[PDB]
Amino acid sequence: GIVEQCCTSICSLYQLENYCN
Amino acid sequence: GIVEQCCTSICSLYQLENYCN
Amino acid sequence: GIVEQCCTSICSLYQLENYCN
Amino acid sequence: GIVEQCCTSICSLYQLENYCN
Amino acid sequence: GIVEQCCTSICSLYQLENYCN
Amino acid sequence: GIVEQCCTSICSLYQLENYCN
Amino acid sequence: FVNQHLCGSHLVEALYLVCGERGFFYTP
Amino acid sequence: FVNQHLCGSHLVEALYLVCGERGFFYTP
Amino acid sequence: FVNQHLCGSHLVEALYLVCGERGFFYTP
Amino acid sequence: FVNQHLCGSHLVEALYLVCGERGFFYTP
Amino acid sequence: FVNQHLCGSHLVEALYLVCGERGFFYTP
Amino acid sequence: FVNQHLCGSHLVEALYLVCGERGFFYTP
Ligand SMILES: Oc1cccc(O)c1
Ligand SMILES: Oc1cccc(O)c1
Ligand SMILES: Oc1cccc(O)c1
Ligand SMILES: Oc1cccc(O)c1
Ligand SMILES: Oc1cccc(O)c1
Ligand SMILES: Oc1cccc(O)c1
Ligand SMILES: [Cl-]
Ligand SMILES: [Cl-]
Ligand code: NA
Ligand code: NA
Ligand SMILES: [Zn+2]
Ligand SMILES: [Zn+2]
Repeated sequence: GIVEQCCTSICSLYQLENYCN
Repeated sequence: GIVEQCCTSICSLYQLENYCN
Repeated sequence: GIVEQCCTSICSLYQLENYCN
Repeated sequence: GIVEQCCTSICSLYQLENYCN
Repeated sequence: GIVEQCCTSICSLYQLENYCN
Repeated sequence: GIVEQCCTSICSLYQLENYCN
Repeated sequence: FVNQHLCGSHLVEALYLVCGERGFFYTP
Repeated sequence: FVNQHLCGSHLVEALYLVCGERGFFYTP
Repeated sequence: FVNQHLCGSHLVEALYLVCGERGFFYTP
Repeated sequence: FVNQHLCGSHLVEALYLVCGERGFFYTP
Repeated sequence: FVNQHLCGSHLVEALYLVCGERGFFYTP
Repeated sequence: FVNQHLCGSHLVEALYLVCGERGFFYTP
């Protein structure tokens, strides 16, 4: 999930966008 | 939505809980 | 205190209420 | 108090120090 | 930079002021 | 400046990007 | 619309804390 | 885990900004 | 009042920063 | 310690939210 | 003006996110 | 690199408050 993906490596804006509706 | 409900008059923790999954 | 209890493991809002006045 | 003084006009960090312990 | 200087040991307000315009 | 541009109307990501180095 | 934008930021932080493990839906 | 808890707080703020009017679902 | 609620959130953050080890009370 | 410093910032925010009108002391 | 002061706080967080490794200059 | 990312967010907020009218330069 988002914590696994983005809390050990920085997520880019595009990666963060993944979690938008 | 939550913005309409909660951005003029303070929503309690109880009220906010309604938006949890 | 609060740092030892809550910076070392997650304290919920319920648990944090114990640190209120 | 702090709301009347600082939510109605900007209080600097220097000014806010007056509300510390 | 500031991240290297300030993200392990706490920078004081005085230290932070060095990065103001 | 940014306050004039973005505090009376919401700035988009592109508008915010204007202020990046 | 900026005031609502700022409020929303605080709302999502409050929901984060209130909802904990369950998470939440932010649908504007 | 507190590190993850603090990370999550920042993630929800970032999603708020990135997602705009789309909104988002937050789940840990 | 939401305006006071949001103001106070930022006030607490500022007090945390400036008050250092001495700390502060938030009361209102 | 920066880790404690960042933790405390989030703790104050949570206390502000949950403590309502009663408020809180932050001391550490 | 407090509204602008609170707005600015959110603007700097947004710039932090949007600008990434470029960084930014903040001036009111 | 996430820890530094989170720290930076707090740094920019602190600079916002410390620097006030002057603003600041965030150059990572
Ligand atoms: O990977 C992350 C974690 C937290 C905030 C963010 O913008 C990115
Ligand atoms: O009504 C609100 C608005 C923003 C934050 C909060 O905790 C409550
Ligand atoms: O255990 C914690 C630590 C920091 C913020 C919080 O809401 C809970
Ligand atoms: O006057 C104020 C109000 C809120 C936060 C702050 O730093 C100053
Ligand atoms: O060294 C630091 C890091 C983050 C915030 C701050 O006020 C100081
Ligand atoms: O116009 C604005 C004001 C504050 C934050 C933001 O993302 C946009
Ligand atoms: Cl953090
Ligand atoms: Cl605000
Ligand atoms: Na998606
Ligand atoms: Na630019
Ligand atoms: Zn943080
Ligand atoms: Zn705010």
